[PDB]
Formats: sequence, C-alpha cells, structure tokens
Amino acid sequence: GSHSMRYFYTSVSRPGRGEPRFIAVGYVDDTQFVRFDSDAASQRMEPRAPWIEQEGPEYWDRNTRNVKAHSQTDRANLGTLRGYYNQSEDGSHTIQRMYGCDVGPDGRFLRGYQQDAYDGKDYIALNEDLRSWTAADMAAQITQRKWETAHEAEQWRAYLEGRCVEWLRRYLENGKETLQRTDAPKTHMTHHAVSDHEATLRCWALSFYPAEITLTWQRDGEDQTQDTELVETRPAGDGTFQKWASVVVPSGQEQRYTCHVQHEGLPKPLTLRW
Amino acid sequence: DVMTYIHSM
Amino acid sequence: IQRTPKIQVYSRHPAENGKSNFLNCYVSGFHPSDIEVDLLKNGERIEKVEHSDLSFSKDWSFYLLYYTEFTPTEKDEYACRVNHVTLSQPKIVKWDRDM
Repeated sequence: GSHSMRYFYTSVSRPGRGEPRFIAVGYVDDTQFVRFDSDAASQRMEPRAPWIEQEGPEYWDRNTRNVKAHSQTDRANLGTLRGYYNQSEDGSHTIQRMYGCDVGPDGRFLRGYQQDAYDGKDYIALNEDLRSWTAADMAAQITQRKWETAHEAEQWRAYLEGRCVEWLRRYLENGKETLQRTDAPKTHMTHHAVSDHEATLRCWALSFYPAEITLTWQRDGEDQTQDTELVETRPAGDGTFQKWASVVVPSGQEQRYTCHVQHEGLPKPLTLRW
Repeated sequence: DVMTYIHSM
Repeated sequence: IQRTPKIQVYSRHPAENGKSNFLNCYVSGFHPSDIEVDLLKNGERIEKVEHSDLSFSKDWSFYLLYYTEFTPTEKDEYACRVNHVTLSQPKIVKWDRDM
C-alpha cells in the first residue's frame, strides 16, 4: 500500500563524561537500512540492510557528510536548549528528531514531517503544510522565530517533497524482495490451566511483516478486554514481528472465545477457537 | 538519503 | 519524568530442545535511553550478546532488541536482566517458552 522513510536521531549530553553521543537510524517502513553513531570507530554512515549496499561511494560520502553535520548541530542544540531552560551543566538531557515522508500506492508524495523533542517531550514540529511551525513552549518559540527568519521550513519542504520521496521510491525498487512483501502471520493458540476453575487462552501471531496487526478476543461475539492481556508487537530478529493476546476463561467454557487476527497479508481476517 | 544542512535551534 | 522499560524475553521460534534458536530480550517504552540489558543462562551472563541500534517510538520512548543464538535444552533456564535508572534494582525476567 503506502510506504514511509523515516530518520530517527537521538542526542544525549554526557556531563562529566565526553562529548554528547549522537545516534541516527534510517528506516523504510519497519525495516532499518542505515545507522550513524558518533562513538563508533568508522565515523561513517553504515549499511544495515542488504539492498542499501549497492549504493556507490558518493552515496556514502554524502550521507556521512550530512549526518555528521546534523550531529554537530544537535550537539550545539543541547547547550542552546540548556540555556533556554536555564538548566545546570550537571544534568544529562536528550534531543530527539524524527523526519521523513510517506508515499501512496502510486508512489506519489503523501505527506512529510519533522518533529523535535527535548527530554522526551514535544519541543517543535513542522506543520503539515511544510510551511509553518508549531512550538510547544516559550523556549521553542525562540527556535521558531529563528527558523522563520532563516527560511528553514523551505529547506525541509523542498527535501521532504523531493529527495526524500525520490530516494524512498528508489529503495522500494531496489528492495522489492524485502520491502514490498507481506508476510501473513502464522497463528496458533496455547491453553494452560490456571486452576480447576480457570484457564489461560493465548492467541499467537508469528513471522509477520509489516509490524501492524490487530489481535482481539471475543466471548460469544462480544468484544472482550476484561481479563485480557495484549503484549506490544516485538521483533523476531529476522525481519518479522510477533504478538500475542491472552484471556483467562472459566474451565470448560473455552468454546465461547474467539481470537480475531487482522493483518495486511490476510485476505480475510482469521478467527481462532480452542 | 538524509536531509541537508539543518539550522540550529 | 522518566519512563520504566517494558521487558519481553522470548525466542525467535517456539522452542524445541536441541534445535538452534535465538534468545531475544526486547526493552521498550523507556526514557532516558541509557540502559543495560544482559542475557543470563542459569544466572550467568552470556558473553556474546548483540543489540539493535537505538531508536524510538511515536511517543519518544526508546526501544532496543538484545539477542543471541542459543540451543534450548530441558535443563537450562534463561533470563534477561534490565538495569535502568527507574529501577532500584535490576529487573530479572525469566524466559517462559509460551510468552
């Protein structure tokens, strides 16, 4: 269907210790394809997906140059924002940035985004029009006026509507085999007595891609979140994901309960019954 | 392909 | 404020004794990002454990996957020990082959 390219940057100040650490990762959909770590030895953008390895030395030179510039910018930003908030040089603080673009099934630009956080809280975001900013507080309004004067939105808009989408389309082509696949979940149920009175039913989804999935329990067709446990979707390690949902039911009543699995790779949702 | 130069905060 | 990690310890495939597998510890939902995650076999830290590159979710909380290749047996117990600033002592989650 639609696809996305996203970069995730984390900068953490290490007071007492050395320079702040900067880590960048790039994803297409739920597949990571590059990383940069300011502490690693290479000091280069590195491949993390088979289909990005065919990019030439100029690709890696450019992406290293630019992400290294970003890392210096985000180190400067940690001290700047410490000043904005009048915080001491003693505490550790975090700047996060997420940016990227979505394309539709036709491959045409759907939306772009850029949002920044400080200590895990929203700081400033590029608005949906890619022409204006939404600041979270007074410190962020200083940044907004700075970026308005510097025409920073124009720089991001031209990237998000241009090279972001063009290079995403290229990655989807070069990694058709991985990125344009859907792996339907392999499903099963387990059943374990809690006592004579009760038993746990656990509904499993394994080996699926993309990560998006819905697991729901019903009892005689009624939505059932009472006594249910839903774990966060988790990576299997091989590029697929896993999820389960459990419910505790009265012994002998297992037949009333259905687990409902919805996933893009399933032409019709599955219903599982013990 | 990452973004180009980003303006400081 | 700070956000304590959610922890899941699990195998890549449903465990079969004697068959090669991967042991995973997935920590998510935490802030700040400084964290230590160790895989334990019968209480003892496993030497060669790899992890994913630091990333984060829409709510800005971090997630990491730690993993190692292993071959389950009937006798061996596995666990994941998570050391984070939100935890007065490291949280040790035992591997359950049906979780």
